[PDB]
Amino acid sequence: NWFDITNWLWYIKK
Amino acid sequence: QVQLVQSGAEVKRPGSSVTVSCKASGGSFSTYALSWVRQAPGRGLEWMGGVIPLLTITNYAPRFQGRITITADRSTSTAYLELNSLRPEDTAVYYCAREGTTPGKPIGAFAHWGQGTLVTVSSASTKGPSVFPLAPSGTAALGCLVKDYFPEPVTVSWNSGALTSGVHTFPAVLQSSGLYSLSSVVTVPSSSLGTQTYICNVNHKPSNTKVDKKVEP
Amino acid sequence: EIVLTQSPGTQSLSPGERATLSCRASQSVGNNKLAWYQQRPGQAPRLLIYGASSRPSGVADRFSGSGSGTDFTLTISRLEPEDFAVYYCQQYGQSLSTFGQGTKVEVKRTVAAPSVFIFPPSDEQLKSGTASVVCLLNNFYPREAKVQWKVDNALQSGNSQESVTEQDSKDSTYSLSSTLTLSKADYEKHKVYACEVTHQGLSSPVTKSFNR
Ligand SMILES: [Cl-]
Repeated sequence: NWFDITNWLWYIKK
Repeated sequence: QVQLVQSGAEVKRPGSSVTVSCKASGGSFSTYALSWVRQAPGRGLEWMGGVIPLLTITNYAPRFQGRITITADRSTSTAYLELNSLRPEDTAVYYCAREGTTPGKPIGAFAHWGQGTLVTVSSASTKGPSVFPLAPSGTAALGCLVKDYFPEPVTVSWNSGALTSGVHTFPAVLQSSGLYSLSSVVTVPSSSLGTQTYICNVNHKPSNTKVDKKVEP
Repeated sequence: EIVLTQSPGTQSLSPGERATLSCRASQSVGNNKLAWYQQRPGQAPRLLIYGASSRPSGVADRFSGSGSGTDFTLTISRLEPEDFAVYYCQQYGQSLSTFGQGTKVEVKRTVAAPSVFIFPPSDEQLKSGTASVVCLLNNFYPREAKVQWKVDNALQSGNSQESVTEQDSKDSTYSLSSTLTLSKADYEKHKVYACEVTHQGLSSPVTKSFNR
């Protein structure tokens, strides 16, 4: 789901 | 905090391409998803597609795949929609929308919206309206017919804004000519017709048509 | 493609009443990624609920979302005047996001028959070669109404257009305007111009007419 990509980005940039 | 500001209304000829921009201020442009959503006149919302700028990952609705391009410029925090091969069915308000954040973790759903951009697909040329009285025949109705203008919008007041009670200004209709027409009416006491003046103030900015039409029996 | 069905498409309710709005999905929505939006005339939509039940700060706690899978509900616990608006659901549980068609929450009031008015063309317009005849149906409820134009008793088709106002913020009625347009030469071929109106508030149709 493309709509979950930014959540993943947020998690990995923390 | 986050504000999205879109480019202004545009008239486009059939078969042309339109580019609409959305400049964001606040938050983080590159790591949040930006989508485009349109709404045809009197109709519902339609998701078109989106982009995640950092990743240059686009996602288009199948209905628009092959006809749309969404791009993002991190240097100006601006996203762009291109829609090609325009047809009358593409006349719509186009909104950009950015996903929200928790009180920032992204939420997917669209918390932040641009003001919208009206794209009118038409072969018509700018034209100011003719303004005609709808003369009154306890209560009387009277009005003005604002006929044959392009493009939207027109605004109408009565008595320079002093008369609002009982006023109805109708949505425009799109005529076979491709020009718009609208009417504005008011109901008033029959006894006031002898003594009170009723003036409809019509403003069509694109043609600089500013008419104050006195409507009398 | 997931199809979201919002039925009914209109709900007529009173201020202070509870509202429950349904969104049914054709397939299960991934991770309950279901949002609700409000939209008023002339404005962008506004997010009320995300993730089926989460509410942004700023949004009134009289709005709540529930449901999962294919069956979602927006509840408005007590309708305030500002809550009469259009509500859209949206799923974003797969890459192709889709919206429902919207449900308009409108103010229920007593039935009101239209007051009907007919306006011949102005002398100003006639000088220019065209004749527009206008029929106004004023301050009626509910929204459903029909106008038919008759010219020397012949039912007209294809030479009129109409539009309807938003529900009035003070009296909760609607109004409708219809315009019939002919060339001056065709207008001058006929005598009786009539608009015939049908509405719930009328036991039989109302005709307003003039003779050219
Ligand atoms: Cl709210």
